[PDB]
Amino acid sequence: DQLRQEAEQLKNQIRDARKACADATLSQITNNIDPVGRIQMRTRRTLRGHLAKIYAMHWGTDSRLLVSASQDGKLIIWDSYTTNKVHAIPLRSSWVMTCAYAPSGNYVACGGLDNICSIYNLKTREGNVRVSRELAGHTGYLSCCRFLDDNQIVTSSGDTTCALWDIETGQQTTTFTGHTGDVMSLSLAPDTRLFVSGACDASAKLWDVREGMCRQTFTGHESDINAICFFPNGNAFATGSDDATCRLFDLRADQELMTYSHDNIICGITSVSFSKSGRLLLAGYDDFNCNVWDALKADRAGVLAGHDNRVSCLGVTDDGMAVATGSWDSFLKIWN
Amino acid sequence: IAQARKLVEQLKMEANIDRIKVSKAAADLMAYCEAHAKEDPLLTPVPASENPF
Amino acid sequence: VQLVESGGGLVQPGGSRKLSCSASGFAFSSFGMHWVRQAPEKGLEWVAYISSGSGTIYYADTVKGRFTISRDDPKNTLFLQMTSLRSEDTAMYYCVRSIYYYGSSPFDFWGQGTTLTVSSSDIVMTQATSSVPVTPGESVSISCRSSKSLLHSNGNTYLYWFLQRPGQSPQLLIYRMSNLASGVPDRFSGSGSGTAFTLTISRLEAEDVGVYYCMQHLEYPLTFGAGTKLEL
Amino acid sequence: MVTAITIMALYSIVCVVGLFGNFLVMYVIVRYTKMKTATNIYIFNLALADALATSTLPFQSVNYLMGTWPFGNILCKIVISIDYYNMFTSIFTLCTMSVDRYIAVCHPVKALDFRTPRNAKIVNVCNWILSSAIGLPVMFMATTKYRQGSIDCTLTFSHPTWYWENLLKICVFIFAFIMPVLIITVCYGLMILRLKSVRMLSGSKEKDRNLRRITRMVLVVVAVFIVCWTPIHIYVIIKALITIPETTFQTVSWHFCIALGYTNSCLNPVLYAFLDENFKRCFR
Amino acid sequence: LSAEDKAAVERSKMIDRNLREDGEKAAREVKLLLLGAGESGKSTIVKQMKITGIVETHFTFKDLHFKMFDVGGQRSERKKWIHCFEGVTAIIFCVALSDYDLVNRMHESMKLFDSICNNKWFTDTSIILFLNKKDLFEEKIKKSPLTICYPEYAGSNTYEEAAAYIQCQFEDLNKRKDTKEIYTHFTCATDTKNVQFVFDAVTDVIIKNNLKDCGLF
Ligand SMILES: CCC(=O)N(Cc1cccc(CO)c1)C1CCN(CCc2ccccc2)CC1
Repeated sequence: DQLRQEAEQLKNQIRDARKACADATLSQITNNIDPVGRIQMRTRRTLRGHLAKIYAMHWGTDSRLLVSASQDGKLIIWDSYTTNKVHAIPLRSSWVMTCAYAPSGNYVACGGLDNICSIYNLKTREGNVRVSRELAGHTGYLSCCRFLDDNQIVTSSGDTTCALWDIETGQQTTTFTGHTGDVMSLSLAPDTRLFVSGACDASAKLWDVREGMCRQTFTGHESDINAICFFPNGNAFATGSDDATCRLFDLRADQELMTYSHDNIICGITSVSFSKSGRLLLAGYDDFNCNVWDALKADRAGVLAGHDNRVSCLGVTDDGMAVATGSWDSFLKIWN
Repeated sequence: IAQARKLVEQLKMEANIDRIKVSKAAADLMAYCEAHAKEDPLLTPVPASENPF
Repeated sequence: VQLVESGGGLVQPGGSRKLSCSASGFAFSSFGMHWVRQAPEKGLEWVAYISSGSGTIYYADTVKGRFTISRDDPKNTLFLQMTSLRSEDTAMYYCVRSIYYYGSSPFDFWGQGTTLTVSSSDIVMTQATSSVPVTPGESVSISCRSSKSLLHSNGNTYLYWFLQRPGQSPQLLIYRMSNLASGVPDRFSGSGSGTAFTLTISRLEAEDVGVYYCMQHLEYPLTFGAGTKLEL
Repeated sequence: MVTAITIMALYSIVCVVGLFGNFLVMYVIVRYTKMKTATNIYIFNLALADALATSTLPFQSVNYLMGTWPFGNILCKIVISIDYYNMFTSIFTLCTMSVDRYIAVCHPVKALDFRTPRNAKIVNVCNWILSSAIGLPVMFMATTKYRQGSIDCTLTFSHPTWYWENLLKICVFIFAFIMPVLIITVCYGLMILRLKSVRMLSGSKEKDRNLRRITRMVLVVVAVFIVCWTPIHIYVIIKALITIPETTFQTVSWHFCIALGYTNSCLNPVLYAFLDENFKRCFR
Repeated sequence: LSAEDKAAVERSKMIDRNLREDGEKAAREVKLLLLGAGESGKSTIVKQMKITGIVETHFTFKDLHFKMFDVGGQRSERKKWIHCFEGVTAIIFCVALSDYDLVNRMHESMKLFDSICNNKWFTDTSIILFLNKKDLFEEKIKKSPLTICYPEYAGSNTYEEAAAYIQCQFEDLNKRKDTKEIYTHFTCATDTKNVQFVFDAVTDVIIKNNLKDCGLF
């Protein structure tokens, strides 16, 4: 009982400490910045190869090829410029909820409700692709997968845990456990030295791949959060939740910085992504469309309404030339 | 009580973080956004000559 | 991977013969196939090509109407039917593997080859030289010229470099004039512009002597080069 | 005079209503639905033929009013061909839809394999070819006649005029009013008999109301087809069997019978598409 | 234009044809979801038919292909992955009929049934309900009255009407009686005739779906 009171006192002390250094009034700091006006985006291409709802999509460092996964037990690599399909990998367990594309371009990792992470070898002799390694050890369901190197992969599973693996041996190198609920998202920093994860506790934690110990804990959401994306500078990130609000946190200030909400938006968000310059914020709602938020003024810029169902994924090219949105409509479009 | 002790240890470890005033932290974001406005095809539309789509 | 050719021998003029290409160790049904023949003391020439699924077939001008090509995907075997053999068909035939997609490396493997003897608008590619004396440890340069600009509107220049060691089948070195094939040491390099190409070898050691061929892939038919020979 | 003016007005009204309805249905199908299922393909095909046949009416109207045929020979040929062609395409499409519904309701396990969009396209192409198999002889055979002071479109037969004319009339009567009626009535009767014992459509008030609406729609479709095709066939049979001397009543009766066939064409879409559940869902 | 991209286009067309064929083959079949309480009757149901996270069971009966997903081996928030099963043909629910006195189990089973039936995604799919351990229920009623778990129950302790009362109590839990149907059956270890019941339910569901897609419904 006394120990719980001590923990509560520590929490109150932390809250007071972060409140003492909180003279932000940021809307009074950037109120003189000219608006970005109105942003008009028109669809440029449509990839029609899937026969079911798609749940994942990841661009490549080439910024030309991308991968997408759906529930028909197939993930196919697209050629965005020409709309041709490069590969069509038949996967064993049709229940897949995430996918990843290696930065070098040699590997593709997919995993879902089957509690196993599968890594496929793209560039190899004998022609077709092959399953390089199957990763086992989790007890929930894989929510997100990101690549650090060609030998290291970080996974986010449904059993309130995150892990770091090595492909050559298939063993859990490091395990992160500080959450009290299912973790749904994950995003690596540009320098690949640390990452943040968001769980069903309406709290986001900041880990680091070196020691495996949590650094800071962020909170302020009223419901489950589903999307996380780092700022291009690497000192901030934005989160989306079922609360129908998007908010931006700061690592150095260690507290909330913005809230993005509107009166006529009462539905949650499944995807959040930033622009190359960081001045625009892309959020994918379940209202069958995604909006563009001016990240420095919390003012809406444009609306991208071209889908007949909720969007389950969203990504921006590495050079920031185009944005691709996928939905349960089974068609994913490219906007520019 | 084993989990609670670990929770208190984690909170104590997290409590020792040096903060900065937000006005200094909020200026960094604006400075980064203002200095990279030209290298943003989405914010500034590009001519169709250089547009691959 | 493993390719074996069989069906050679001596054929009287005006007869017929069948050549069988046996493919093993790789997914045959996903690869296109080519037939390339080499004269007894001359360079390589292109004969025929089959797409994936037998959906597209091309023939050379000099063999159109006399040669028939086909594949058997269930049995993993490639067939070439030859009719009305002449005295100019005496050569050695190679089975070539190829695959086309964004980022692929076609012409990456060549078969051993079978010997066959008979009793008695195109783009031309020119080799600057024909034979150069080479000393080990030095650097040499090989030039290649084309009658047409190989640069395309999509930003790709189609150029392939091949090296043939004595008593061995040629192997791919560089594709699209700038990329190095798998297993090739980084000593070789490629550069150049439209209708002007150059191959660079640095600190070359032994076992690098042979004939270097210059090949284009902008349009059919595919035309090889005369061949530059390197001698110690 | 008055009778000719009334006939012309009725013909023009029928043609205008049919063309407007068919074009509206075609636009709605093409723009919005974009061929979702095989039913959409069937309705699209039916809406095409109906209008390609009704577009023909103003030529007959001007032929009747003017009293002569000034269009020529090739255009008269094409008019007669597209008049004997769509009259078969529409009936074949209706029979195909009835058979599709019967095989979908009574045999679901086999309908899992048979009912595919590719099969719908193949069946549509086969129906068009089968209709062309009889449309083309009319194209090659129909001619124009230069009478004493008038020009009319008539078919000149290759010597046995009575024999071959009666053969054609009997063939069209058998293959356009007996077999289609029999097949559609058997299919719909079997479908209703099997559907009357489905647990999902019996046990409460709403389920019984749904079953009643389904059987009412089936009955009204069959009744419209029967009522709108019987008079013209029976009138043709009587005319070909009895001398029936010319009278001002005979021309009016024949024109009214032809109007009834065009009325059948206009009535058929307003039941199949304007009341389609998919169309209602799209409208709402 | 299209120097060698023609081969890439041909490869894309071929793999698209393969995708179309695979999609048609996958759409030919029907999928079944098996829910239920913890180790109530789900074990013996799978054993009656021919037959990590989840396990998929393949079996065929009278020229029809069935796929059964046993998702009970996953411990996580159900609301975060239950939307992946939208469009399933039918849901199989297993309830232990002889566990009416051991523990409260019947009340939590009814709560789970209420949660599953009135879900936002399953507002249209039909439910097949199986009551296992019928034989074991016969010997546990004459000694232990059914009133233990049903205080409002007032009737004779006979199996014939107690089973009907339990069936009605389970069946009247759906708030949408004009859109979805519930098929109830009594199953024991022997008498392997449940596959015919599943076939009949799936046939009715397929007939309803065909009517809905054919414009009549
Ligand atoms: C028994 C059928 C018959 O008797 N049918 C065909 C027919 C009747 C009613 C409706 C439709 C289309 O739903 C087709 C005849 C009726 C008289 N039309 C005259 C056409 C015509 C007139 C003047 C000049 C040229 C051609 C020819 C076909």
